[PDB]
Amino acid sequence: CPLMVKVLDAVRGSPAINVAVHVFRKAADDTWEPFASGKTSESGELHGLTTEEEFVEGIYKVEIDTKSYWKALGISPFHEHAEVVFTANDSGPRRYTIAALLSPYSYSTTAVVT
Amino acid sequence: CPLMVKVLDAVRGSPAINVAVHVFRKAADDTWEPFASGKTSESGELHGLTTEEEFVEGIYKVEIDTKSYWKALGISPFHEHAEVVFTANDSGPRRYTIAALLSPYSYSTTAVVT
Amino acid sequence: CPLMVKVLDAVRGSPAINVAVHVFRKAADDTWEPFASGKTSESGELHGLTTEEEFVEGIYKVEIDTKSYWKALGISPFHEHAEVVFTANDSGPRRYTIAALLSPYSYSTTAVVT
Amino acid sequence: CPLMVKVLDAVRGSPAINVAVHVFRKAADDTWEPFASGKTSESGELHGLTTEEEFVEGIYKVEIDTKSYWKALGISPFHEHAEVVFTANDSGPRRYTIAALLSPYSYSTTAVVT
Ligand SMILES: O=C(O)c1ccccc1Nc1cccc(C(F)(F)F)c1
Ligand SMILES: O=C(O)c1ccccc1Nc1cccc(C(F)(F)F)c1
Repeated sequence: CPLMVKVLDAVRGSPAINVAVHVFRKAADDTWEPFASGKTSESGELHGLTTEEEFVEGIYKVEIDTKSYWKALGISPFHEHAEVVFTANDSGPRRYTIAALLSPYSYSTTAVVT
Repeated sequence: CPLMVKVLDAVRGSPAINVAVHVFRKAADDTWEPFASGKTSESGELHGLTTEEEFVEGIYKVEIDTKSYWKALGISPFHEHAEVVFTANDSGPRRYTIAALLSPYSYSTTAVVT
Repeated sequence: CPLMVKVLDAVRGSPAINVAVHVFRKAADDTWEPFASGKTSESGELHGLTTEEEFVEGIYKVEIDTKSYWKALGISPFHEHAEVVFTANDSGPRRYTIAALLSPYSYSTTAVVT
Repeated sequence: CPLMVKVLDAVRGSPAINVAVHVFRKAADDTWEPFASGKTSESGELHGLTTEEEFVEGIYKVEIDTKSYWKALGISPFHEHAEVVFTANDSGPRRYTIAALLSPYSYSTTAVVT
């Protein structure tokens, strides 16, 4: 899997478990087409969203449903969700780890590309 | 002004000057309508995007053109841009400061609501 | 004032008010000598820690009492406190803003130097 | 190993490899006694610093030599190093992952405790 998402909880000091993640790919008409989706595991990870065959060059949007996550904790979050938009494989296939660190009013995101 | 954006550069240790910021508001048909735009000042700040009369409850998207910013520095960035999506004034008018700290492969964003 | 500290709360989406901040300077014998201290205001800011006459080149440590801050909110924090260690004015006097964004198990810190 | 350190590079979008890490434990006389040290691997990770037998309750300081790391990249960093100070095993043995995300003028740190 060339696309992995990892999500952490900065309030509890633990992985953000069962966070919904939706991935979209920009279509020719500049629309976001659904690409893959999943929920993070107990380790706050989501693997197996794609295959390198299917993961072609393009602009992808990784949307993390942070709102639902905090609501389930009884916390009222600021953001509707966290989005990470990036061009991928523009120079051939690469492995992308998109990480997010969550707090009710803040998130940090980083990408490790190899 | 009930909405202010501040953008900092984590690589140079300075405000991110002249970063284009586009603000949209979700329309009834679930589309993003253009709302306000501008460029950050020499202090990395963007004020006067709205008025509290015009700033009604709704879901707003603040889009920060980070890609152009790094390209201008000769650095190749990961993200197409940074987006902050949030519901505003759902409980009456508030002052929102949306801050972003930028790095080529990472960004952190926080909201200070008062 | 050539040294300012700003502290924000990522859980409440507000400035971190009344956070104790202690600044030290490395002495010849490699010990931390007390330099300045204070508490953040209602805006999460702490100014007037020094004067540019007194603020000479050296290694300074800004210590932020985050533990007390979270305890006062009834939250159990991970860190004893946050420390920022940096060499200052090594190239003549500059204005330093040290900012920190706090969460129970995490903190981000940036410097804006001008 | 109950203590793991992971360090990432926000400028290159990769793990921060070969970063020196020194861990200290607060002694009875309130002095920092050397506890363990190592360098991060190609994956930006440092494991095997201790054993759960040796990792007793106490206040520990994890110091990350960020300055040397950036200097080797020809970048001049703001911080001397990044320090993470925390009380550990105060409620019995736990596994601690201390993560840091680095930029020349900024770092973020989080702890995942299990
Ligand atoms: O901790 C992981 O295992 C991790 C994995 C991939 C990328 C980043 C990772 N950690 C981390 C540590 C601090 C801050 C952030 C960020 F906010 F950028 F997502 C991520
Ligand atoms: O530094 C400011 O003046 C600031 C203003 C409003 C909100 C946050 C601010 N500072 C700050 C300091 C560290 C990290 C971040 C964040 F990444 F969240 F944007 C923001």
